[PDB]
Amino acid sequence: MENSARQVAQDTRELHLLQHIKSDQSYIYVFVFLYYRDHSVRVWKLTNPVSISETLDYDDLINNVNRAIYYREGITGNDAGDSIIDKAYCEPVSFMIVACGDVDIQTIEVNIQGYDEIEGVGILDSNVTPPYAITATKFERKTSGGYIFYTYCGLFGHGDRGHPTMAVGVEKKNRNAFGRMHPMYVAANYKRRNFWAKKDWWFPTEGQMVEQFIKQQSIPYVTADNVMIAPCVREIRHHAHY
Amino acid sequence: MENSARQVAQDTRELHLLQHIKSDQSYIYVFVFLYYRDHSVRVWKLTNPVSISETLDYDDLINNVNRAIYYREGITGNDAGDSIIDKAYCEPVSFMIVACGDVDIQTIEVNIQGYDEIEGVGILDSNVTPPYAITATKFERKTSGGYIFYTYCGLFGHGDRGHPTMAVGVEKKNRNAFGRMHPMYVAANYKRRNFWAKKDWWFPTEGQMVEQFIKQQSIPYVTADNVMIAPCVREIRHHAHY
Amino acid sequence: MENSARQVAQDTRELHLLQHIKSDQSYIYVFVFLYYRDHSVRVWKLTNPVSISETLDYDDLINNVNRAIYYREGITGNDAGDSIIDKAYCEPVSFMIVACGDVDIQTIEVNIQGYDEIEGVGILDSNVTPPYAITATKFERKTSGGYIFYTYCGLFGHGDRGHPTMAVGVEKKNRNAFGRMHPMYVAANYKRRNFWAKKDWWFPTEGQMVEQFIKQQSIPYVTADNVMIAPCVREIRHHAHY
Ligand SMILES: Nc1nc2c(ncn2[C@@H]2O[C@H](COP(=O)(O)OP(=O)(O)OP(=O)(O)O)[C@@H](O)[C@H]2O)c(=O)[nH]1
Ligand SMILES: Nc1nc2c(ncn2[C@@H]2O[C@H](COP(=O)(O)OP(=O)(O)OP(=O)(O)O)[C@@H](O)[C@H]2O)c(=O)[nH]1
Ligand SMILES: Nc1nc2c(ncn2[C@@H]2O[C@H](COP(=O)(O)OP(=O)(O)OP(=O)(O)O)[C@@H](O)[C@H]2O)c(=O)[nH]1
Ligand SMILES: [Mg+2]
Ligand SMILES: [Mg+2]
Ligand SMILES: [Mg+2]
Repeated sequence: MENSARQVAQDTRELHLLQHIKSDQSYIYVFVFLYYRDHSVRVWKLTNPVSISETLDYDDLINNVNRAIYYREGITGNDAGDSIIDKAYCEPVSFMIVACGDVDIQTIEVNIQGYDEIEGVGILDSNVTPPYAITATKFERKTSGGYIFYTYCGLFGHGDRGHPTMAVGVEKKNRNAFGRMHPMYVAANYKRRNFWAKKDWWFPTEGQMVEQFIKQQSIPYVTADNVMIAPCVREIRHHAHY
Repeated sequence: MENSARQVAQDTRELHLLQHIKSDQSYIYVFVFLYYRDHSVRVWKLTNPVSISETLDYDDLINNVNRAIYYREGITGNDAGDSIIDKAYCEPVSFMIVACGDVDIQTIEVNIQGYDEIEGVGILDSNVTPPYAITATKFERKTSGGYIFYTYCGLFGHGDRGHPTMAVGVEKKNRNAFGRMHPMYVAANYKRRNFWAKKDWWFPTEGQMVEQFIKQQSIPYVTADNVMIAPCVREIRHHAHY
Repeated sequence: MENSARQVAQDTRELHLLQHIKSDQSYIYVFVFLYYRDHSVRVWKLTNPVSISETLDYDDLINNVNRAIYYREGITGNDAGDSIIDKAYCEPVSFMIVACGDVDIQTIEVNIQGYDEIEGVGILDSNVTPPYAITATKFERKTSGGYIFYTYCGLFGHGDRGHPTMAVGVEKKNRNAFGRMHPMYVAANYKRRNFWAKKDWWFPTEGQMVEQFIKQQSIPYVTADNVMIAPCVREIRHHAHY
């Protein structure tokens, strides 16, 4: 039965799943999970065939389901507000970044700023890559069978980054030399620079999100109690691997 | 009178119009027309000098003139809704894609998904190019004098794609070898990657749209009864063409 | 005291500030200031490490603090409106473009259109670069110590461009030959194509904006009475300069 052609059809499916990751036919993904004091979750899908590059502005990071200038002016300039509310309830408590598919985690950047998006003391001194944006080594490398994904979690806090904005970018891993934006390829990937624009959802709790979305879309994930929710494809190979 | 310099000035204008298509000085366009049960039309202009790449999210495809989480959760995960409305009235009935200007129709992709934008059974198995996205050969090639344009129509239906999202991309035709993203050109076109961002309008009926917009902007179009509405520039040439 | 190591630390800071402009580690910026009849200002930050490319649509250019189809249809097609309001109060009176950081002003384009974004008489005749979009030579070159920035101001008026849309793009100055989108570099900058998406603020008056934002973020600026508000870093060099 182990060598029945039907089983080998199953084998083909699972070899396909693992090889699809490295293939040019798959997407790379960054999912940004935002956790609010009300226990709800706002989720952003960032995705592209080869290169993810997105800004999540303040209005993208606050809770838009359990929900202005008087407050906004106070997070625009120092002491410039006219609001009796010091900190908006709907600003996120924590985040998790999940990088999955064929991401080269070494190319990831997660650059979290305050409301004005301006790093440092003034615009002409801003650095394109502040040290805290070089987050690659701080991701945790998770494995589920032959699948590999990466997580990075943290708190936004009660300071400037409690009114957050985020720039996120990552490249598809290239294990060989022909660049996915080499001149013979660039136009085909440039045509897909917006496949797909950032996409969001909201869920009342993490547990309900896991049942209705994480599991249904087979998105790799780690819960608050540190449980891996991810598909698992066991490795198939006819010969030893180094 | 046929060889009066004034007539030759007219000739210059019309030769200009036909040659402008192939020139680097023109835009390529994809117009997405969305037809609602109320007979109104929402229209998206997608445009770029060399490379169109856009996502039309669910909120871009529904009728925003004749117009949430309780319903949205039901199209996010299976059986996860809390809405007495099964299908929103404002979801589009049908679409037409019009590709015009110097498009290379062979490079077009029209990738229509459900609300979650995720092709296939799970994110790690999604294909960047599902077979139904390779729509080039299904477009109808329309001619109006020397002008050429392409149309593709269809129904969204009452299933997952009745809650649609769309990725659309196409390149400008290059009849020669110097790529419009060759290293000596790439930076100049990269600087125009967002000339222009997707732009929308709404019209109460197709007939009123044709008078007030299709004709006024000289946009090639085909009505519901299959009538071509397009400018016509008759071909001018001093010698036979193969 | 002039050669105390503490002073030389100050010298290092200021040499850093001037050299940071030309370094790959800085951003380029275009700020678009929009001035309304109510004396308020809406401000857009456009920014990127190497290449700015943005559309400011009509809803981005009108006053969204001191604030539809019946009017919108009238600026979509000629005489197609159903509004008793001829011109919306919230459309901007004037603009100023501030290009700063290491911009190559020779690559700037400021293309202002009417509501439909369509240059010329019809879409197939639109030019990607209308003459008025080649604004480089019309900018005023401002200096503040070793800093250089560029301003361009004007009125929107009471015609088509009184219902404005804008495409803006500019490249980082490259004083040498290795292109920032050369094949060996392109993927790293493509990954940052959306660092950062366009970002806006609003201020009740120019004077309050200058105190709470222009000065706080050290953004180069020129007020309505023609006063330069900009940081100043005096040039430091140990030898004569040509
Ligand atoms: N990384 C970093 N964060 C800073 C800095 N200065 C202030 N912060 C803010 O510090 C916050 C988190 O720091 P914590 O020390 O845990 O304080 P908190 O829980 O936010 O509450 P506060 O004491 O009010 O800051 C974030 O919201 C940041 O915006 C800084 O220099 N570097
Ligand atoms: N192309 C494609 N469409 C599918 C598939 N499964 C379901 N659909 C949906 O089928 C719908 C159109 O199919 P039809 O057979 O004409 O049915 P309908 O008019 O939408 O009404 P239903 O019978 O409820 O599906 C679209 O909304 C699709 O989302 C599939 O496997 N392939
Ligand atoms: N550059 C340019 N602007 C034009 C043209 N035709 C109309 N305009 C409009 O003219 C307006 C500014 O021109 P002005 O002569 O100062 O007139 P105005 O103050 O806007 O008031 P009007 O007399 O109603 O136009 C802008 O809003 C433009 O949209 C044109 O051919 N070229
Ligand atoms: Mg803090
Ligand atoms: Mg169906
Ligand atoms: Mg005018």
